[PDB]
Amino acid sequence: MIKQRTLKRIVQATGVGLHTGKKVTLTLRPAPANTGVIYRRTDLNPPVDFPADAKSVRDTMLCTCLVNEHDVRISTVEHLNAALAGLGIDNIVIEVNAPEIPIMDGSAAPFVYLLLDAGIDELNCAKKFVRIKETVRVEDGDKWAEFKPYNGFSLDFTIDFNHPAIDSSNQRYAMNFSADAFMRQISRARTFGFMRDIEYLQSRGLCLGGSFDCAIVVDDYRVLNEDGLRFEDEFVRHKMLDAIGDLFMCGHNIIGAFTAYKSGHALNNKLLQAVLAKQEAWEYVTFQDDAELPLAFKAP
Ligand SMILES: C[C@@H](O)[C@H](NC(=O)c1ccc(C#CC#Cc2ccc(N)cc2)cc1)C(=O)NO
Ligand SMILES: [Zn+2]
Repeated sequence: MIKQRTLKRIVQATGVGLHTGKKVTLTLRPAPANTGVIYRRTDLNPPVDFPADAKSVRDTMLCTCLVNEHDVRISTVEHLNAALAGLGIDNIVIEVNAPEIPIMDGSAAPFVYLLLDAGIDELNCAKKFVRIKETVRVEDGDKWAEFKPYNGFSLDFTIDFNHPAIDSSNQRYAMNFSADAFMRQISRARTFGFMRDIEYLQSRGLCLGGSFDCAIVVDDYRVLNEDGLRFEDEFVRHKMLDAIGDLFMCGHNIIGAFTAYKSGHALNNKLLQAVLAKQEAWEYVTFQDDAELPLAFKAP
């Protein structure tokens, strides 16, 4: 039987929050079967839980956030969420003593190492996958995202960049998901932003944790970071990282074919909710036989 996974041990790390510019302490904790992914703010007292749920997502100006019944938020969850998906973590409690997850280097890679530190513990309970049964498509102008039936997990992402620093040769990325493929091809791709916009935000007391150490920054013409890009197509790779984090907001790995054009957080979430809302368009599947498990979802 393919089993659910959690952490072996409690681990913690520290890093600046993109919004506040303050030091945030991140604590990752093991959790029992079926409890899922729970984000928790411990700056608030009493602390507040935010179960990762498609319906609870909001696409904020910076990154994304989860909200509770009272519109209290926890922000910047998507990069860590992508790492959870990558390593197949099903149940976990994620605590921060702040309103946001630390931005780290702008990618998911630092969370990969943190999760490795915590170890993977298999629980005696079947891991549930969301298998796509019908083609489901959502749109927003010329933008669209869709899921199609497919025995595995593929992502086909096209971005509609018009910036001098992004060549047409790097407008699209497509991959067969797997823990190894996520870790090596995707996890190190950093988020990015436009310097003038960031300047404005900081002039308004926002995005205070922003720095060259946590993002690719371009002006009108070029990448400003001294060392340049980690990949020639780092921008689109990060947008796929973001797609993986968005889709994992349901707390389950998906068996299907993901394809999107000019998609973002809002549209990715719109697709996720559209699929889950349509009873006929999907079903939970488990694998009592480990052999039946598709290639993409094998352990690292
Ligand atoms: C790409 C988007 O989808 C989205 N990214 C963000 O919204 C985002 C917003 C701002 C920054 C930044 C910065 C900075 C700085 C800086 C550099 C140098 C100096 N001297 C001073 C400040 C980075 C990402 C995302 O990835 N969601 O998952
Ligand atoms: Zn991102």
